[PDB]
Amino acid sequence: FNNSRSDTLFLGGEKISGDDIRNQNVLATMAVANVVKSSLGPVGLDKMLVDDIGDFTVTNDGATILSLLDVQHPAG
Amino acid sequence: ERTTGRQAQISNITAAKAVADVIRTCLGPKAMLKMLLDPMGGLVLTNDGHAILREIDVAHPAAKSMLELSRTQDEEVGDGTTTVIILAGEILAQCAPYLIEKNIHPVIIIQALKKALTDALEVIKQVSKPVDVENDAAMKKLIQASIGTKYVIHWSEKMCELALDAVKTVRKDLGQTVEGEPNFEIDIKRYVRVEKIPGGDVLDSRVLKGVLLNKDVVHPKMSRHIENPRVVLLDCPLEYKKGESQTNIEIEKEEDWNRILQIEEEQVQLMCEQILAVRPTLVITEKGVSDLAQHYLLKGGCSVLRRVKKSDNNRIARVTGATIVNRVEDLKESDVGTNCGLFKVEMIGDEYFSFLDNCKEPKACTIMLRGGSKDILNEIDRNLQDAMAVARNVMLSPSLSPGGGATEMAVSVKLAEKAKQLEGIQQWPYQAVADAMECIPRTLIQNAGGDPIRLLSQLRAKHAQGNFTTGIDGDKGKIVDMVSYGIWEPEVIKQQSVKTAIESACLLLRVDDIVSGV
Amino acid sequence: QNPNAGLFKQGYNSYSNADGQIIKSIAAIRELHQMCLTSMGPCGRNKIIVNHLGKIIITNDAATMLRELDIVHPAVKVLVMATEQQKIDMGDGTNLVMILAGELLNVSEKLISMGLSAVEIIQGYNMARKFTLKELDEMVVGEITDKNDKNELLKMIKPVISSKKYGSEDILSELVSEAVSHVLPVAQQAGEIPYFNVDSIRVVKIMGGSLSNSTVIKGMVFNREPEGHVKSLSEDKKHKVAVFTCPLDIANTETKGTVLLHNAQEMLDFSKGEEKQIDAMMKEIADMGVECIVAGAGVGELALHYLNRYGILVLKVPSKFELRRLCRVCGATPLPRLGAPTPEELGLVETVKTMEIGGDRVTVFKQEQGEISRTSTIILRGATQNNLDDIERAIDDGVAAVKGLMKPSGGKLLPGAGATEIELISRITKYGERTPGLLQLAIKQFAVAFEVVPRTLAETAGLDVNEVLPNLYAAHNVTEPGAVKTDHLYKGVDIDGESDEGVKDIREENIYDMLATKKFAINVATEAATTVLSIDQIIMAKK
Repeated sequence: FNNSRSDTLFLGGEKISGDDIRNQNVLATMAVANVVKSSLGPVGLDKMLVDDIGDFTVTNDGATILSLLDVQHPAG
Repeated sequence: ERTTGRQAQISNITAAKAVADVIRTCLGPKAMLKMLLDPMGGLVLTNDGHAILREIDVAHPAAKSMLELSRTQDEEVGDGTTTVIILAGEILAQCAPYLIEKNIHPVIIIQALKKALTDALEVIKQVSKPVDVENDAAMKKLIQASIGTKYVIHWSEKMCELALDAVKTVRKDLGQTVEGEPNFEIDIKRYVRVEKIPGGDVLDSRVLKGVLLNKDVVHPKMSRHIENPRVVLLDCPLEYKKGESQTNIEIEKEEDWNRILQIEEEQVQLMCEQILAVRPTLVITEKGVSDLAQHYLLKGGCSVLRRVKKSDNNRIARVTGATIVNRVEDLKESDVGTNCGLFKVEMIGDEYFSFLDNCKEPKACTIMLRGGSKDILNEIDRNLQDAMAVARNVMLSPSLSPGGGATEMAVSVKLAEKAKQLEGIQQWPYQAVADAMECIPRTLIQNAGGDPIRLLSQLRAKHAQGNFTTGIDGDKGKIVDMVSYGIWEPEVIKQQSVKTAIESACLLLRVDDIVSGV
Repeated sequence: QNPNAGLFKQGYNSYSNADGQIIKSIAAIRELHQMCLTSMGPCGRNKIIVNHLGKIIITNDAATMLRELDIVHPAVKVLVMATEQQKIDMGDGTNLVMILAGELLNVSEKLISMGLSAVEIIQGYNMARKFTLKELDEMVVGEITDKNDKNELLKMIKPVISSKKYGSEDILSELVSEAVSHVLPVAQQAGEIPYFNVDSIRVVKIMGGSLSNSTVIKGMVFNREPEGHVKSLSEDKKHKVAVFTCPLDIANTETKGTVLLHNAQEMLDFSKGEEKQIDAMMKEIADMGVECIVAGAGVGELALHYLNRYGILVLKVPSKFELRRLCRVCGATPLPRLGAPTPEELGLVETVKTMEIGGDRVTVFKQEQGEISRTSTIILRGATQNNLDDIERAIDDGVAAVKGLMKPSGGKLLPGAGATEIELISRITKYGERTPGLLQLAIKQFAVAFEVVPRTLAETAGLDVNEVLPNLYAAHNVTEPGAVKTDHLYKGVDIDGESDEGVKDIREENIYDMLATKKFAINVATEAATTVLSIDQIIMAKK
């Protein structure tokens, strides 16, 4: 389950088009949005955000979680 | 990378359970030893609860929160570090089947933990017994709990005198409905700060009322004690000043030296003349003091003490009343040496001291520790901190609670009795709190070797009929009353243990997601 | 390289009990336990069972599942035999034994993980069982007077149709209660002769119509047509019937007696021989008052001709299984010979006619208010043949449930729909903390194991377990200023398909469980749970 191996159009990088990237745009924005879906509202709950050094912090603020959220895909 | 859904709830339970499981056998005087193999090839066989987990590095963030919880818990109470970690870890362990297998929402459990915390603190106050904090014989038998099984057991009577005389100076006992009650606030950290002096005997350890300074007097021959001292505190050092211009002093010709030196001797004399105008017997400068300023104040009949910290001058101002002044020309007439008994240059162990001590208590004392070596001083130090920590818990509330699993089991019985009228979905996570209360007397039995099922069943049935004061003996392991063998811990140990456990339980249940990366 | 130790028998896989083999045995039941959790209740689920012969079967009843499943593991095999214990002695409550005995072992894992000995676990349930059976005798609320009235039979049959066929509960109740009252006599103070056999109610079905057009006959219905030219009997009372095992033909010998043909001259004598002998035998049968002859064997051509002149209905029943139950209505006996219809072997029938059922003509056998019949027939009609067959299985289980209403204490009743299990939770935990010793651990967990019944009905109904269950626990917990406890014994588990703030009462719909069903289910569930806890290890050999 992936999208690769164009096998044509010689280029210095990969190319994904069609319904392939349309599914990747949905899967990327879904995992990013699922982060703050449990923190929405006053009844929402917080979470721990771990850095690369191994430290972490916990906050229920959605603006802080999204600022510390690492999104790999450009769609997210 | 990312852990979401119920998987993070599993990792939060596994992390807190693994940290607790290590020290579950570290509770009690009979606690079993732990072998920790270091990555460098060494090993640590000590059973100390805090010394083990400190050398253990953990990965999961909830495991690090349990380590930081014990660090904050150690600042409140000096002992019972393993008691809080077991209780905080077992509550999440008992709520684990309800959170997953029973599919109970975490907010429902967290809301039930807030009601279980209030009910638990009320039961502790019911089973607790009053104690007289003004009785000297009663306070010594209390502090003795943090004394025995240590090298200070022989001097214990003097160890209590160092702890009691220290808390009595800092304590402020007041109450009313007007300005409020301080609840007997005592700060051991800042005001009670110990000073370790090498040499002498442990019996020679005294509680000094005042401040102590190790810096000596700038002159070898000086007055050893002052009848009526006049203290002068100031910031700006005493030295030849510099102009506001680019002026530089370079002297080549031999007859031009006395021209600048006469100006240097004159300007320093004017700075010392401003001090001597009030005829002080003592001079204390925050910064350094030039040799010329030392001579002018030498013939002026006053002692000079160079280089005193600003934080020291604030404590010097309380034992004296000297007003802090910045510029030497700004010295106020409000600067006085009143309420200062003597100034002592006394040397103990080839080390010059300074004693500003007076006959009154300015809310802060100074502990003078003596011994046979530095290793003995470090032993008395940490043992006095544990002696003052138990003394602090007794002075911050006049109540004692039975130990050895008596209070832990008594609460579990009262929580189960109240749970009968608590009907509704919050009853299920509530009963898990009482089951976690039984874990503390369970580890004491497992460390003892007796049958855990038979004893806990007879121990819980003992509270349901007999008095709540019947606990478990540490040395034996058989059900006994705490009246015969007391083991009376202060309630503050039980207070903070239950409060921080529910807060830690609500902390881990409040995090349903784990995300890594910046 | 790695040697082996602990298995001295032969090449095998050795499983030591120190690995929690008793827990793995319960885990194997948990796979089957979850199967029964979707069965019990009117909101339960149906399972598709593909037979080894390539037949599709869809049914709610779990006893059919366990019959089609081939079991090896003992802890599950004992539950299959325990299911047969509930299936043979009663026609209802099979899901109660499988779910309860499975939960008793589930809550035992908390005691096993605690370190409590298996023998001490068994001793706890045995003491709690005697505490339960003492309460089950006091949980009895009402009892039937055995008046056998239709309305009184509806109170028993209504909860039985539930958990099997839903939505037809009120429709099938009027059809079953009418057939029971026909074969169920009204008598008292006689316990010597058993009554209401399972064979007393026959169920037939035909395509077309619906359950509203279904009817109940007071006697047995035959599919075969009236071969003779006489379609039906007269309106005269007490028609005599004759059942003959020997076929209808010229008189023969009981041993062999095969007719052989040689020359055409004998065939002319064989024809005239069958003419005079049959006319002589059938005339004497009509002279004795017998207007109907039931032939278990074939009927000759000349036999039909003479019986039609005498006005005797010819009825053939080649099936011997139908003739066995046929003797329970009129009382006739089959005759191996022919020509001697002894009046002691002759029966009595009020009405024999031919009715059109579903478009096909059938000859019935019935009566009106005389010579009481021990066999009845339920004629079912429906559009879907598959669903109509499942209704037959639900009615047959309802007939065996009425069998529990006989002498062995079947009149007493307990509140159903999860009402009884909740009260037993508070009563047993009251005995748990009261009884000193280590038994309090297993006794209290024994009451917690009853929480599966209300939770199962709530999970199958789609209701929130976090709402109905805690409201149901507070429903039975009240403070009454007096000795007699009141307010509500009637709070059950709710069957709603259209919601309902709170829960309802048992008194509204009169849905209850029988004492003979509940008391027998507890004994079987405990002995099944005791057997599993008694096995700490297994031993097998090479086949």
